[PDB]
Amino acid sequence: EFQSIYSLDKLYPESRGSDTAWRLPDDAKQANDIPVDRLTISYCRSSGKVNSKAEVRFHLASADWIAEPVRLKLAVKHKNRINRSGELILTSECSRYQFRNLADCLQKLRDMIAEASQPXXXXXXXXXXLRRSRIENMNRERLRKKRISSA
Amino acid sequence: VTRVFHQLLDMREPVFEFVRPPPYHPKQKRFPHRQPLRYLDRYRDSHEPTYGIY
Repeated sequence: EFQSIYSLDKLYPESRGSDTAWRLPDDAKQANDIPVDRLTISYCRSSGKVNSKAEVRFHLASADWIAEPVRLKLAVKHKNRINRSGELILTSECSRYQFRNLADCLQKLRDMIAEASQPXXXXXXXXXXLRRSRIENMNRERLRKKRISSA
Repeated sequence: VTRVFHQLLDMREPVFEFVRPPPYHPKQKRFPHRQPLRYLDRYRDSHEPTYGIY
């Protein structure tokens, strides 16, 4: 019950009582990004380098916390990591503490949701990696270009 | 292709990658002589500190 002139009530008069530091402001964040309870979170623990795999699963059509445009456009750009059961699958490796792996997967998830939710994204194409792809595409286009009615 | 494997063959679709053999390092020596500091990091197991008994 001792006090000094430097104590925490005198430095900060506004918030004093013990209960004030421990209150929970659930209303300030009401959007609850990524409602973790509805995700399947798997841990593959390997040891040799130590690498703890973080796995992240949810059903895209069945997930309500994402709006329909978000649902459908996250199913397009990302179709490579989608599973036949309708699952979107996220993978994390680098840390050997599974905490950071979870954080990485949740972050990739927030980035896919962000990039999809922003309509103004022009998906900028680099000509450096895709130049050979554009050339080979045009060149197979010149062969496809033969016009005769078939079948 | 994804339409094939699932609908026809009732099978998960395989995905392959390209692996290039890990760069060869000479045996590490107890007193590496005349080497840069970063020499130590070539034999690095994984990147994370480990406080052994601490």
